[PDB]
Amino acid sequence: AAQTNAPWGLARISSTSPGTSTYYYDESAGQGSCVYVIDTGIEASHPEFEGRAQMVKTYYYSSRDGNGHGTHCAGTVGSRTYGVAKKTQLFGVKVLDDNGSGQYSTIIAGMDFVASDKNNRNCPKGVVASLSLGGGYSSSVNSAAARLQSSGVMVAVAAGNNNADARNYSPASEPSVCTVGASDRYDRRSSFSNYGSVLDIFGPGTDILSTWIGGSTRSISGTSMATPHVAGLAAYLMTLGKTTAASACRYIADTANKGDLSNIPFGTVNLLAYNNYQA
Repeated sequence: AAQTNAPWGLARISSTSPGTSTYYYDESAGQGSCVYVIDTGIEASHPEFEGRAQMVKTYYYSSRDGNGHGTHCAGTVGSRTYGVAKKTQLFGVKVLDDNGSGQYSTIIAGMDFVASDKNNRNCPKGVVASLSLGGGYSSSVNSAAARLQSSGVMVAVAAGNNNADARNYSPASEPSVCTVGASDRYDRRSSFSNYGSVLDIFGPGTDILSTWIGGSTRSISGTSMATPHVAGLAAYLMTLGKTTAASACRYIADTANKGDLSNIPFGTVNLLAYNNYQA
């Protein structure tokens, strides 16, 4: 399948080269997979989600996304126009308030929630969790992400936006999950992207167009935007039977575009998420 005039990041993940604008992907499109977006919520009524999004948990007075960040990330996973996996099921878990903040204890509870809640959902092709969030190093936060991964969920986490080594941030620094840095449309490391040995992969993160609240769209930047590209890619590949939740991060690294990014520090992987789709 071909989507013309796609967001540059979608085009990038199905291309051997930067500078194109058509997204190519197998029409299965993540059907039968599930992606949890652990964030500020999802505006599930947005036409771009086509009924495939729902809120399953909140820790606040509402499950509404009063911020936009979670809706934007969910749109990159699975919206019809802005999403990687355009037929996945999206599940929202609101661990962040409408200012985008959340206590680590709430974030931990949300991760343990997903590990259990997937047993209440139909996801025959597999389960992914996207965590476009983080803070300072916490062994408890990392352990929660490790448990979620161990339970059979492909966990993708943002590396962080500090232009620093991700070893000092959580859940970015948990080794067993998929830690995602950000790149721009010219295949440069995004100026804000964290780096380091713990990164597994880069995805598009500068000037990413996606859904926003109020039934709108906008373009924003962050490792928060790169992470859902990888989460959606995992769901897409799992639907295709190419990999499993336990091995999808490694498979994405194995099949990535290699050596194409600039300003990657010595010791950080030079790997850009790629679906290897041959139309």
